[PDB]
Amino acid sequence: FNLDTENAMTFQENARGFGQSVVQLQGSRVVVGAPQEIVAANQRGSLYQCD
Amino acid sequence: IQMMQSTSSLSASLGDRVTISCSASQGITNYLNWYQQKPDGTVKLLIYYTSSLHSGVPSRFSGSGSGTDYSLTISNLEPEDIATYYCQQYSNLPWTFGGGTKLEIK
Amino acid sequence: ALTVLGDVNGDKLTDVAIGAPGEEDNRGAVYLFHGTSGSGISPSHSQRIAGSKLSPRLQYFGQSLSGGQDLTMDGLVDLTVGAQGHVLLLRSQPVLRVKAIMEFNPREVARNVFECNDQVVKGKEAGEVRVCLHVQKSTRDRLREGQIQSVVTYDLALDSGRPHSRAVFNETKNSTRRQTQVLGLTQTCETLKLQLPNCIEDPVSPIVLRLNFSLVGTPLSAFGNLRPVLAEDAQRLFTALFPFEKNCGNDN
Amino acid sequence: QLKQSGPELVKPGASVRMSCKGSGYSFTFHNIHWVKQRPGQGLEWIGWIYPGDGNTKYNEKFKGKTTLTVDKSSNTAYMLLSSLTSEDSAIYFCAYGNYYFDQWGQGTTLTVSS
Amino acid sequence: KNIENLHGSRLNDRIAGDDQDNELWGHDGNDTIRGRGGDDILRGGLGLDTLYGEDGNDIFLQDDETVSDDIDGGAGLDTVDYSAMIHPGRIVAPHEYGFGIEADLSREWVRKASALGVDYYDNVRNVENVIGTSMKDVLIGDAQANTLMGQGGDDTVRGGDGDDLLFGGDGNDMLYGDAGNDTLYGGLGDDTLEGGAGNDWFGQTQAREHDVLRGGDGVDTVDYLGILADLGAGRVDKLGEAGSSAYDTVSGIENVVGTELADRITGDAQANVLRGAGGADVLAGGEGDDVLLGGDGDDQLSGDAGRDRLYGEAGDDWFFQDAANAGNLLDGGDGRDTVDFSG
Ligand SMILES: *[C@@H]1O[C@H](CO)[C@@H](O)[C@H](O)[C@H]1NC(C)=O
Ligand SMILES: *[C@@H]1O[C@H](CO)[C@@H](O)[C@H](O)[C@H]1NC(C)=O
Ligand SMILES: *[C@@H]1O[C@H](CO)[C@@H](O)[C@H](O)[C@H]1NC(C)=O
Ligand SMILES: [Ca+2]
Ligand SMILES: [Ca+2]
Ligand SMILES: [Ca+2]
Ligand SMILES: [Ca+2]
Ligand SMILES: [Ca+2]
Ligand SMILES: [Ca+2]
Ligand SMILES: [Ca+2]
Ligand SMILES: [Ca+2]
Ligand SMILES: [Ca+2]
Ligand SMILES: [Ca+2]
Ligand SMILES: [Ca+2]
Ligand SMILES: [Ca+2]
Ligand SMILES: [Ca+2]
Ligand SMILES: [Ca+2]
Ligand SMILES: [Ca+2]
Ligand SMILES: [Ca+2]
Ligand SMILES: [Ca+2]
Ligand SMILES: [Ca+2]
Ligand SMILES: [Ca+2]
Ligand SMILES: [Ca+2]
Ligand SMILES: [Ca+2]
Ligand SMILES: [Ca+2]
Ligand SMILES: [Ca+2]
Ligand SMILES: [Ca+2]
Repeated sequence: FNLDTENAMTFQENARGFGQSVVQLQGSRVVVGAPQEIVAANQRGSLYQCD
Repeated sequence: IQMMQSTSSLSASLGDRVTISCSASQGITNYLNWYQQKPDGTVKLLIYYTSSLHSGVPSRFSGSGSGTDYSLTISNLEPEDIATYYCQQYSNLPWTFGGGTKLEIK
Repeated sequence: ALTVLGDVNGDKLTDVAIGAPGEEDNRGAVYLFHGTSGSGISPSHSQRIAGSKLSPRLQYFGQSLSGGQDLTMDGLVDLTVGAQGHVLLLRSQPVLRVKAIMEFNPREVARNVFECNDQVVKGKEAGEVRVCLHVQKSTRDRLREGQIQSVVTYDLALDSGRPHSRAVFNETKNSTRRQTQVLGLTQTCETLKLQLPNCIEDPVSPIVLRLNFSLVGTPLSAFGNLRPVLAEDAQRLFTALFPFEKNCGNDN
Repeated sequence: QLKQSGPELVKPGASVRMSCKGSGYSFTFHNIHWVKQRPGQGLEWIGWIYPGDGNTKYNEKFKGKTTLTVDKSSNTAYMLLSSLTSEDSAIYFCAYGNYYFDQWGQGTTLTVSS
Repeated sequence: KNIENLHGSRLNDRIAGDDQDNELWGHDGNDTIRGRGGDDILRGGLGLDTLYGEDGNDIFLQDDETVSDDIDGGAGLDTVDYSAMIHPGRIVAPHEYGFGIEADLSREWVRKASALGVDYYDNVRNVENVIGTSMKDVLIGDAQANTLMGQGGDDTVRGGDGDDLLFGGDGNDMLYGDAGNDTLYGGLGDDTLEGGAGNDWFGQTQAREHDVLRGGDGVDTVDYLGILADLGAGRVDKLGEAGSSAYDTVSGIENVVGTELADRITGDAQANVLRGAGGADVLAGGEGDDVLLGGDGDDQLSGDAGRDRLYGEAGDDWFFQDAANAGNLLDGGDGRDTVDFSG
């Protein structure tokens, strides 16, 4: 009953699969995976560090 | 601790307000003195701290400051205030004096 | 998807969040369940956050969850929810409770106040009631003291549940009174006179005073407009009694 | 009040001792300091001696040429200068005080020439 | 029968004592321990424990863990000891902020451990004394009289209201006395001490270290070749020689107590009571009304200005007085005391 909903900060990223996996890290940052984003040739998947 | 008195000479008329400033290379934690040397050659102590007034001096003189910047202020100059003024510290050996500022009536 | 959120409401019991990405035509929702004494989970949820109530672009809201840490540096746990193309940060809020106390002076109505008399001025009876309010905080966090302020309004009802009240307030001349004021985390007190217009011909029933309030928390500018909230189980009604003097025999 | 010796004339390379006389109160409650004043210059601190015990502290740049001595019985302080040079011609002051110099002498003139 | 101590099991236990002194250990599990009468030593061990001391002076020993505990000492002067959190082995609880423990007896919690995003607390009620850890800590008192000890590290201690007794220990510590009549001990290392409002007391040890002393409102006291103290210049030299590297910064202190060795004390323009104790001491009061006490040995007194009263006590004491001054009192005590009017 005490979770904020009117002042929620949203991270947006155009990479495919963004938001599929999420984990908190060290009390200041959150790590988000983008499994289906094509980084380069014969490469798939990327990680993001959102503050 | 090298101690600086940039203003070597000063001038003012009777009744004016005079400020003499002395600065230090590092912190002195309020451990500074002011002395007066009249033209006759005698040396006298005016304030024996940053602000503590000596016994024999009139209330005209006053001092203040903290850290590396200090100042001696004459509220209302009088015809007996012609002399050279020095700043001295006792925060670190050896104890050093200032260059001196001379006051001459306009 | 479901993760541990830690203690959110401040009752020293662990709470969980469970995700429902397929709700409202794949818009998604997040449910919150409180922990209970006895190594169990409460069978009903305490909150439901819907993606449609946040932004229309959200899809699969709640497909990934992670919690148990503080990221806002205010000492309160936070919940990260992952959606298709977005990641949201929901933040816990301070939890507040209010305790109220009422005293009368004198403790009982005097005999000469309500006795029938013909050579006296009608409606000139007297009394006093003292009302004190205290707002306290339950959760532990790293925000400084004095930042939390709230606006509290409340009702006073003399002889609630009676068609005609025996006693009325002096300033309003009726049984009801409304007042709003801003409270910190410190007790404040207020006093106000009570007046009786006519004699009481049934002194066997004490005068009853009722109090009930609503609290609104002002936002915290230093921590991203966070607002404290009232506890969902907080007592919101208080009552005190004002008995009459007895004259059982020879005025003893 | 402190009384000092009169003016002195000396040849280069010699040594001169200067006197500074006060009272029992000054030598019992205060240290004795020595200060020089070159012509057309300011004031420089030499060192102090404690009359009660004779312990001394010296300025580093005056350590070699200076020796401080005290006669507690007659309340007289002595400064010994050695290897006098043309840079040693000045007016020498004696003052008493612990951290601030309270009373100053009338000064003594030293003339190094031939 | 006739058993005073008890050690619990690895499971959940309910341990109760008697009116004698008991040492009660709960070990693993969630335990409820009551000490009842007397002075008791309660150690819950690992697990979520509830501890009571009731009447008497009780002691609670805390362990290296993140699990919270509830502590209620009841009546009497009670203490909690946190020394076992940091030990030479491997530490399980995190201290990623590097602050050891944080105590606020006004808000009734102790932050026993702290990760970057998670804070672990203990609930503490009716406990008046705290003992810190080897690392740096933050100690805060309440409206009552508290005894706060920082032990090692660079600690900060605030006594709050009342008459407190604050200890710094080894390391460079920050001690604040706040309101009341406080007693401040700095210990080893370079510390600063201020007592604030009320009449405070400082104790120094004549070692080779530099300390800063601030006496606020009220009459305050400092206690210690001997020392060379000059309150007018705001400097005290610990080993008796001016300009040394072992010195103290003094401001707002009216009374001085010397060492059993030979000391030199000079007072400022305010009213001063100067005590020299044993040894051959030199005392000067400056201006204003002052009281001088030379104690044992042969001492020399000045009483420069104002209406002063001078006591010499045992020994061959010497007095200096101005013939033009009025309103003075002298008392040589035992010995061949001499008065000098030539000053
Ligand atoms: C890896 O993914 C790319 C994506 O287009 C695909 O073309 C390629 O064949 C894949 N590699 C293998 C070994 O299947
Ligand atoms: C008290 O309760 C009544 C209904 O019982 C409600 O109308 C009123 O708004 C409440 N008081 C406040 C301050 O909300
Ligand atoms: C009582 O008086 C107050 C102030 O005049 C008014 O706001 C309130 O509506 C009144 N209540 C009733 C029931 O008339
Ligand atoms: Ca809970
Ligand atoms: Ca937060
Ligand atoms: Ca036994
Ligand atoms: Ca156990
Ligand atoms: Ca017991
Ligand atoms: Ca246990
Ligand atoms: Ca425990
Ligand atoms: Ca007990
Ligand atoms: Ca107890
Ligand atoms: Ca207690
Ligand atoms: Ca410590
Ligand atoms: Ca206290
Ligand atoms: Ca310490
Ligand atoms: Ca205090
Ligand atoms: Ca105090
Ligand atoms: Ca220390
Ligand atoms: Ca120390
Ligand atoms: Ca003071
Ligand atoms: Ca004095
Ligand atoms: Ca002594
Ligand atoms: Ca003595
Ligand atoms: Ca005096
Ligand atoms: Ca004596
Ligand atoms: Ca004697």
